Amino acid sequence: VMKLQGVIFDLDGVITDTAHLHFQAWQQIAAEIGISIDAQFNESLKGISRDESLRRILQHGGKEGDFNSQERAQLAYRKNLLYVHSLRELTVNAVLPGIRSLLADLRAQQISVGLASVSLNAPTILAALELREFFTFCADASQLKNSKPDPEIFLAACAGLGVPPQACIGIEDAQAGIDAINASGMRSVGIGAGLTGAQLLLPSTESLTWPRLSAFWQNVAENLYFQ
Amino acid sequence: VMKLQGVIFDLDGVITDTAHLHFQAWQQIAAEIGISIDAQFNESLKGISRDESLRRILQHGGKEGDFNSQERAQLAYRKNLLYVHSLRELTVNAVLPGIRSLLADLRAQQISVGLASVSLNAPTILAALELREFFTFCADASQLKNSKPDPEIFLAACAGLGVPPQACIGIEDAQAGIDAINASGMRSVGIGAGLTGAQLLLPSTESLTWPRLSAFWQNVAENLYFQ
Ligand SMILES: [Cl-]
Ligand SMILES: [Cl-]
Ligand SMILES: [Cl-]
Ligand SMILES: [Cl-]
Ligand SMILES: [Mg+2]
Ligand SMILES: [Mg+2]
Ligand SMILES: [Mg+2]
Ligand SMILES: [Mg+2]
Ligand SMILES: [Mg+2]
Repeated sequence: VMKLQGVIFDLDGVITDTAHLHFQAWQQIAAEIGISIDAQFNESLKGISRDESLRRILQHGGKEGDFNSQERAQLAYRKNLLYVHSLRELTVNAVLPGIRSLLADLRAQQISVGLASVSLNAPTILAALELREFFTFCADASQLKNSKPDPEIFLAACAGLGVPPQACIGIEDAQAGIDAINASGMRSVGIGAGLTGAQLLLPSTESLTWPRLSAFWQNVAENLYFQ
Repeated sequence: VMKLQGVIFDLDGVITDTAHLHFQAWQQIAAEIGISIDAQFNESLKGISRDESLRRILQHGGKEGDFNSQERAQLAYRKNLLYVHSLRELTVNAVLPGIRSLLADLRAQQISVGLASVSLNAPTILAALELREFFTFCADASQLKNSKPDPEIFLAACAGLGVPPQACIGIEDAQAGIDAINASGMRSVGIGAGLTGAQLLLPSTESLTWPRLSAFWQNVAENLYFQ
């Protein structure tokens, strides 16, 4: 059996959820220019670029004509600033169920732990969650050329851990993330119903335990022709 | 470097294209009940169940009321019969470019070749294309419980070849197929722009050569920690 050398984690939707904080920042910037948006409006911002998100908010309040590209840039700066402050305010209680105990178990088993997050705010987030001590290496999102589903960020995490991708498990909650893990050569674990292409599919982070990951590893890593 | 033990092929969209033949069979059965459909109508049959495909044809001609479920079953039987006859009429020229030369090369290299097709007509098809002699094992689609993206059909092909999935390359043209290959533990090769999650993505079957597959294998199978 090939030895498991690393377990590499996506951040959003696996370690913690940042979606509500993104919306709350947009809602605050909107309110500061006299526009009311709600969680129902936030569906219109789901999977949308930063510039188009702001434009949709402006359209919603009939205010596209009141801001040029430079002034919109200033609104976007403030929105991001408020968002990052909210990340620094996260507590240990924002970690998803099962995650802290799994990280503790991996470290007790001397398994190296990687982070493959595309967020430039990842270190700020892990610090707030009080989880930095569990990670061996975190990929640098500021150096990323292609986001998921390109395997780059996962390949970067593996290289940082100093091991080949096939000696690692990757954990994701999104299809583009599963696709990126698969394309990199890593063994894929998905969190959430509906994901396809995962070698191990779990319904939530609570199902994510060391004994389960270890059993999964022993199953997929075995090769009669290496006995 | 782990030894490459098998290359496993999807049938439709990789070895040959059956889409036009499916449409031509539907068009003939439609004509036999006085209904004219064209290739433009065939978009409405794309990714549709057999029963709903027939119902849409009947609706198109205003004839839903003229056939009960048993009579529709008789129309479906004839459509399938015409379709299967057309498969038996396929010639060597229906094989996609690059495929026959690749199969010849794999066999010269003593690499076992598998088929992972969900079609019950696969053996009829390979016989017509004069390709049976290149295949070591073909998975039995009549025993299949879950179709792609479930990895079952690829796992069945690997088991039939007597080797673990990770010692095999799988080749697919569809996203559900790539997902199935990935979930099985096999190394994935995709044919067609737009596919995600493939370890090697090629634009067409013409790009699919032994030297390329071999270079791909040597790259992904290497592990410093096995030297
Ligand atoms: Cl992330
Ligand atoms: Cl998703
Ligand atoms: Cl097929
Ligand atoms: Cl597809
Ligand atoms: Mg995520
Ligand atoms: Mg704090
Ligand atoms: Mg296909
Ligand atoms: Mg013939
Ligand atoms: Mg894989």
